[PDB]
Amino acid sequence: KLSEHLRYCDSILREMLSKKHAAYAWPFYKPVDAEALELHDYHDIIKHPMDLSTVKRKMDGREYPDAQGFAADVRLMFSNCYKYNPPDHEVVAMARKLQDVFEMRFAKMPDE
Amino acid sequence: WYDVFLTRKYGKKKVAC
Ligand SMILES: [N]
Repeated sequence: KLSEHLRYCDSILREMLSKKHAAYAWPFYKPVDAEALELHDYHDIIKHPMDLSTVKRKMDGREYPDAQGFAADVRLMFSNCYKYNPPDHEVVAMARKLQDVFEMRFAKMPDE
Repeated sequence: WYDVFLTRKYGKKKVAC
């Protein structure tokens, strides 16, 4: 049982996971596997990892009290990407493209 | 997805797809 406003957030999450954004959303479909990739400083630099699979599990588990809590996790996910990766990296460009989608949708949903 | 070999090699994310 999600509130009307969190239902709009769930719709945004579904859009971010949809096929049309797959070319730039895929880095965010699961946590960064720093051990498998041997990025040995990832967790020293990124104190609070976040990704869309975790956001979805929290949404489905009714863990977000309001839209701002959902948006905080989405923005944390993007901020981690900007913090960890080189500024000209392909994955930073993908983050910006997906964040543009998110910020437009989040801005435009009904109020309250 | 990431190229595991090259990501480990260079210490930064390397895109395979
Ligand atoms: N790719």
